[PDB]
Amino acid sequence: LSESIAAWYDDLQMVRGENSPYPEYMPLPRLLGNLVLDGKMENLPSDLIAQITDAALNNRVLPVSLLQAALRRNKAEQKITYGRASLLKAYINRAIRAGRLKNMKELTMGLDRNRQDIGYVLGRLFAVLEKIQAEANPGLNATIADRYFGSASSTPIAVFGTLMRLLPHHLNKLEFEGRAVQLQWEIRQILEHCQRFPNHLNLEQQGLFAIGYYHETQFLFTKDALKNLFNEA
Amino acid sequence: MILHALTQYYQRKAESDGGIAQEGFENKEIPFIIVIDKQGNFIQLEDTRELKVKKKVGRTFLVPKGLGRSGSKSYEVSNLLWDHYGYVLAYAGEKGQEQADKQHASFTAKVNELKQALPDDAGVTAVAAFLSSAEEKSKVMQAANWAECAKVKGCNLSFRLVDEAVDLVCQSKAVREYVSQANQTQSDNAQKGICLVTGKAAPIARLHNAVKGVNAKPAPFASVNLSAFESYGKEQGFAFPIGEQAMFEYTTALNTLLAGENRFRIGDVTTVCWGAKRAHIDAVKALYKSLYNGQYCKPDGEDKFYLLGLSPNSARIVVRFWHET
Amino acid sequence: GLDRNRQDIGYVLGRLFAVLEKIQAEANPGLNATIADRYFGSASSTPIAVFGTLMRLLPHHLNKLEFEGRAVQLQWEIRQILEHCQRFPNHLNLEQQGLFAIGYYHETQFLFTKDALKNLFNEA
Amino acid sequence: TIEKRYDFVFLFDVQDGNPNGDPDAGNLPRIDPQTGEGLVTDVCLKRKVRNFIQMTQNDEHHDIFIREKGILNKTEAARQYMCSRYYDIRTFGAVMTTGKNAGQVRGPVQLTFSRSIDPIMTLEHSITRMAVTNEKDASETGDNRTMGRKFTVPYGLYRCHGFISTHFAKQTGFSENDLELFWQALVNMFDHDHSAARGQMNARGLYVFEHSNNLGDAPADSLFKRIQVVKKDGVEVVRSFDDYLVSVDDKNLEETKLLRKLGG
Amino acid sequence: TIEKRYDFVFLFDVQDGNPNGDPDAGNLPRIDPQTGEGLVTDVCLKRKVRNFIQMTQNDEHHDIFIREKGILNNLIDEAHEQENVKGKEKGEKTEAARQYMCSRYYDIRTFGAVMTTGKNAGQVRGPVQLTFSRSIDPIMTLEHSITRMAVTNEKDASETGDNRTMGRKFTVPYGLYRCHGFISTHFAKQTGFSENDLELFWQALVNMFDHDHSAARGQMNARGLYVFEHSNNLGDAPADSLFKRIQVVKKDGVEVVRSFDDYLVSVDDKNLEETKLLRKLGG
Amino acid sequence: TIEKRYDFVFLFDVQDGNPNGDPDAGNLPRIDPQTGEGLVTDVCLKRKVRNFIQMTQNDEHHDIFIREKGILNNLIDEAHEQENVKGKEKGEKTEAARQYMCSRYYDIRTFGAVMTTGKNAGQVRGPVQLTFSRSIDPIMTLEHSITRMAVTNEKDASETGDNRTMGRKFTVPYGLYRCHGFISTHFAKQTGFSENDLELFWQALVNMFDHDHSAARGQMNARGLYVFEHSNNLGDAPADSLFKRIQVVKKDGVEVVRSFDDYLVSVDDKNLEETKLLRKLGG
Amino acid sequence: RFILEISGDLACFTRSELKVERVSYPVITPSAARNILMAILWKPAIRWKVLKIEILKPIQWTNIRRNEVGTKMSERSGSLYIEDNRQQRASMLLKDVAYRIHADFDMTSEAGESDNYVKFAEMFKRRAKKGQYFHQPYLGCREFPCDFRLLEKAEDGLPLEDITQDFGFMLYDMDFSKSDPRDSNNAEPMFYQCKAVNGVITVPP
DNA sequence: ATGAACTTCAAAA
DNA sequence: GCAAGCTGACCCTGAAGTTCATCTG
Repeated sequence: LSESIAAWYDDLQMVRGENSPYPEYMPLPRLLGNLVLDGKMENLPSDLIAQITDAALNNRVLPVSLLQAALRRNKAEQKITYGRASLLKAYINRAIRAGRLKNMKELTMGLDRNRQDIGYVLGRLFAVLEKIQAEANPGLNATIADRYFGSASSTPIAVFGTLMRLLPHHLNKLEFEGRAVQLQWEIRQILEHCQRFPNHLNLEQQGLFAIGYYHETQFLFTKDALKNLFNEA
Repeated sequence: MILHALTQYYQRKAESDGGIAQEGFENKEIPFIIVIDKQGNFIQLEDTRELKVKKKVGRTFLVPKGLGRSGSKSYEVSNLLWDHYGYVLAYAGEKGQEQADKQHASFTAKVNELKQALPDDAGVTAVAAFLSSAEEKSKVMQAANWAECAKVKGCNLSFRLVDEAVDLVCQSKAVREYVSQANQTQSDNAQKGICLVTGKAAPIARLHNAVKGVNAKPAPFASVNLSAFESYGKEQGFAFPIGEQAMFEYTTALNTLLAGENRFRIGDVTTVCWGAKRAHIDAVKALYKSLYNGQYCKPDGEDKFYLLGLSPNSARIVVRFWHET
Repeated sequence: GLDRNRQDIGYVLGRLFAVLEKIQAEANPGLNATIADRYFGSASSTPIAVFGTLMRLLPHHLNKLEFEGRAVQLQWEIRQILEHCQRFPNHLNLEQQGLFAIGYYHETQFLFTKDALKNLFNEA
Repeated sequence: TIEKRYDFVFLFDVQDGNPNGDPDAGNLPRIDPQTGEGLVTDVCLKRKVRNFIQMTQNDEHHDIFIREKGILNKTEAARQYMCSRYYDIRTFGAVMTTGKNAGQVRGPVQLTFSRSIDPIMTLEHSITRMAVTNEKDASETGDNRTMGRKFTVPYGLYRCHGFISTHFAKQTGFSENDLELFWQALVNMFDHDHSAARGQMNARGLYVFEHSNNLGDAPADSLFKRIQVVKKDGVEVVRSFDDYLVSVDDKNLEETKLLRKLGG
Repeated sequence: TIEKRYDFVFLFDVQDGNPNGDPDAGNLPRIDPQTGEGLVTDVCLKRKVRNFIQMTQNDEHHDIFIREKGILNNLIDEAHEQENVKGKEKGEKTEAARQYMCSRYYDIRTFGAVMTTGKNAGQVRGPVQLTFSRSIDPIMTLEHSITRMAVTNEKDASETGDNRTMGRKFTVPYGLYRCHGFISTHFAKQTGFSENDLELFWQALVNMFDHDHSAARGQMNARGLYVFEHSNNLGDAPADSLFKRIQVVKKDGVEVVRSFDDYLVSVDDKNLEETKLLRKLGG
Repeated sequence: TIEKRYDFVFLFDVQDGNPNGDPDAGNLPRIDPQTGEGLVTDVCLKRKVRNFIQMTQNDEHHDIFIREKGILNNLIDEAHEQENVKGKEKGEKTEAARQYMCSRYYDIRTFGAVMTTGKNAGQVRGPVQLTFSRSIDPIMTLEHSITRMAVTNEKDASETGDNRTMGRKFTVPYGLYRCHGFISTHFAKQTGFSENDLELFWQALVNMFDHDHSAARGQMNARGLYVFEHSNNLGDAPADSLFKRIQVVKKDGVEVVRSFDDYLVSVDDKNLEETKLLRKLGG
Repeated sequence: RFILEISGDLACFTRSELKVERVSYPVITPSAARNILMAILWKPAIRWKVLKIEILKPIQWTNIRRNEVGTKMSERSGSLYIEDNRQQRASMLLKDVAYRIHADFDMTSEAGESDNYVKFAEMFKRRAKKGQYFHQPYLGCREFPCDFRLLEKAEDGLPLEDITQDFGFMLYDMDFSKSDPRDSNNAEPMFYQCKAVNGVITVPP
């Protein structure tokens, strides 16, 4: 029975950037508390917290209500931190582990720069844009994530059509040109896999969007990583 | 195998000696404990709380099994030695008079019949004369820490005699035999079989016991009431042919599992877990040690047995987890 | 991940804008902002208000470059990219507006490499 | 009294709103945890039929008994009387305690938890209200605003399978008039029972198979596999009924069976 | 009371601004993440109708309840101080209080609220039930942001000079939403919805966006209102067909939509002449 | 207070310069990415009206709040030191402070702000509500950049005296934007918006761009102001029709626009003089 | 031996121990299969009994809670009012389940003059082959369908191949011996099965 | 005499 | 200039003993 716990916690590991107050293994109550609105009192105890851990502790396919509530909370909090990223992959990686989903494959704990899926590369692009906005202005009031995450994790053209014109000015506002060049290099390397911007993203692709977003975000929070990758340009 | 596996697990944990109920007892959390001497005389109002961040209702003690009150004329139940705060001193901060005095009358009648049915003990006589003295019960309210048991409701009160200071009035080797016989001879003269989880005889356990820990109130696990909850007109309780020697066991197992180290809720649902010991799972119950270390390994000793992730509501217990793997 | 035969107008428009941005970046090292840092905000919406000026300015950038062979390669790439442009539309659709950025970043990633443009031109 | 077997496949849809939420998980529409397809309990269909009957009758021998407070406020002889003086009893049955078979009036009608075809997308719209309720900790002296929570689906096409016999109709009284009333309900009962949470929801199909004999002449599995309601070619996500392809298979039931298209 | 059943389809357009902003995504318009089509909840239209009725009426038997200075418990305690004090049996006192609240408060018959607080008094369903709105052509998101030279609270943003907090205020380039609404008969008989109340409700519908406006919502008005009336409590035709009659499609050449000329509207009323009547109010 | 409803359409033209800037685009004009049409937010017009009123009035009962050196908490603490100290019940003290702020500060009745900081005091909606602006003909972007021989901080310059930081200042070749604004009645009664305040607001509207100017915004003025006045709180006609009456189209032969002669304006005021009046101020 | 294919999309075999919170058995209840066989064809001269049950689809729990009632139905109270009789009663449904039952039948006490074994045999055979039935079978509850089909040997695979898990004392069949016709007062004697091979093998009393 | 409404039980993480 | 205040929800619906009122008895 411990094999289910092992197969649940080996994938539970995420990227986790530097100086992050989140532990390596997120507490399961605190891990599922990211699906609630605020406090752990008024949630959804049935197809969610009353079945997620059921499918977890038995190596079973996670419910789709998990993905639904995770997308709802990503639309609510407008940012997915260490709580839903370590839980959205639980549905897709387990579905591919048993064979039931579509053509996508499993996931890892790091930032995979391949995959060639139409939803993961969009999340990577969105996280790159978010970090570009963060580096352009150290302080503000609400990130472009807090402004777009409502529907950007689903509609590529509907928001990125009015968003890809913002990172040029963001890189212009950067006081260091090398940082802008490295951000351009990484966004080009990412979008090289994106074949085209579809009309929407399927339910099986929005989770990949959020996972790639969290991956690229916590990867760009590293002390030295983007420069090391840009050294081989 | 809802209560069958639970009964098998209780038959494993009971014969292991690790603080568990038996025959007709239950591990209840008694807040303030009243200590007296040999003949009434209230001499101490001790409290054994201060545990977690919230002042719980004292430590756990093996008291007689609760008969299950919750009703209009609830004083007609009259438990053995442990009950409410209106059954000892006839006090009522929000319950009111009349309704609380009859509770004290029923409780003193119960202790008097227990004394006349079991004399020569130096234990039941003290609690029997304490309620028929009419001079120490009023002194109980004028104790040292009595102003604290009134701000918190649901304060259970127990009795502890002198020359012990470790065993309650319902712990000496005397009333234990009476309680064991109550669930062996008195609680066995009813409807015949057949049982539901053991397949043997056993009387039909009418009015199932209440499980404390899931909800704020002692919420019964499986209990049929109202009217439409009947199969063939069994009328409250007889719908499930469950025996006493199994219903009591599963209720006490859920009570012990809802107050120990295995009691932890992920969110509006208490997902208690256990093992077969042939427990030492250290997997599902190890979700709250200190700072979440790495105890997951592979020693080829993964015990079987499922886990019951039940949730409260109003006063019933809803089952949602069912997976042997 | 690039397809020269995409048969989409937004894709080739974005790739042309990308080659123009590469031209601007290679025109001089010391630069605070390229042409894409102000023109991409409106080229994705109204490309006629950007691409005309960019093409009219391209001769000056080619004159102030550093190697004529690179300029010939880049202008040949521009030709083979915009050959699919049948007509400059009045307004760009949002799907085409997204394909614009897709092709732009694809072409920038293809150009910013090592030996790829010359290798592709070898078969011509 | 009817003497024929009826098998009706009822295709209905929810455009904007909650088709059938979950009381155990707030109010999210019932979906499948594995395949993801949406679900709608037949008890909601039964309650909507009851409400439509209460709206269209309001007379003797056609009541519902199993009603609500906010909407409408020897042995076999009494059982037959109770069956005759109500419509739901002749339709869905009764649980008369003073009965014979353990107090159980079965009934010919037997519906089915209508399962959606494609996995729907539960949209959780956490709205708000500019007015508080009881004096709670969230009702400050400055502003009285509370946050809400609604559930909807862009489109959910559910398919129920109902059966109607004749032996129980001869015992209760489900004659041809009650059958026609039940058909008129099924073809138009969502339009009479609307609300804010449920939103928009209608019926798009009701294919009925009537058998010649009083027991049948074809299995129900083949009848369910005949009416094929799938998704079109160049359609990934669905928004209305124009994206579903429904095809009947009347090329093998022309023996001793009648087909009726009361819905579409 | 009314005897006829009513099913109305309301097509209303917005030129600039956010019709129904989602509290979740800060201020993002409620747009379908899988098709890009805009969605407007019915609660916004109901609140606009409430505000219009409160602004126009201001008299007895035409209540709406006040804004944020209103407490439901206080209103219930005020309603429970007439003839149904205590001597009416709580099982029948709930029904009496429900009837009194439906008769005295017009908002309850229009769009009923909750009646279960400190003192329960039943529940009202209401025959008038509105549904969510949906746009045919998938609208686009602009994500327009703005700034502010003033500072709210003295937080960490209070610099030595520039005290700016930015800001977000979304808008829609164009959106023609389509809403559906139903009015029965039995609920109107139980609550007391008569013909004058029906005319007032139609007036509030046709004058909804013509009064209530703001800055974030921008310019919003109406386009059309097609009502089908059944002369009985029975439905001789499904409402889906009536909803599919008013077909609003996009332009033949233009892919996007900007005005009423882009949205081609077609009405096929060559079958609804049996026991049903068709009426037009918005256009 | 006022007893009539007002709906005004303001057409204002810009010859050169950026009317409203984009926060996340350095300085790009707010132009529709899907149609190329320019959009001007209402906050810019509201702040221009505020600046005009602050420049013209400078007296009591005509406040606007200062710029840069103003703190909302300080102003709230100053407003909470009159008769509504502490003996007014917080539930009613909020309403009293709201009424006092509406009566003493004219900016609150013009364009209200926020009142929830360290000490809450309610919230003001305000009857005057302006919407976003939109241009009919799709404007073009020039992307005009400039340079500067001076250096800000000694870190971004060159290794010698050649100090240069470049710069960007966008401009529009021509843009005739159309804005919509609404003024109700009940909110004016709750706040205190009278007829003199209405005349002052109309004067500020017609003298908006005639005073406040800068370098990045360039030359901006007005063209026309068509106001519809309803003699009651009821709307006998939808505002969409009145907005579609003032039709501003492009030239018959010229594809672009550069002056007022290119924008052909047509006013069809035939069926709208029932209970409504039409007024013209800008032209 | 009569082989039947009892399939369905959902199943809720309500256990007797937890009725206020409905819980489905991991497999099909023998009493449920007997009631299915009776609803297909039954007569007071033929006693239906299940012999062998083979599972064809694995367990698939889905948490579904309904707003049920707890009040009976009588002739005195002319209404019900579900506002005061609401019960949040859960029911873990079994999504996508299919079973095959190999059963037979014997005679009763009131066999009469028409108690031919071959007659009822061929009648049940033609009913299963042509989809005829007296009452629509229920898979746990009458809220679920039963698209039955006649088979001969094995026409569907089975995942339960190795030794899975036990189920405890399950509800075999009620004791109708101590009751007159039209049951009203009877107990629920539960019994064991075998182990955890391919399915559950019912043991006759 | 037994189905539906009334009243007491603990004070949730 | 990483936001301001603003929540993130109403109320119940339980088990069992004690009353209310209309069915054949």
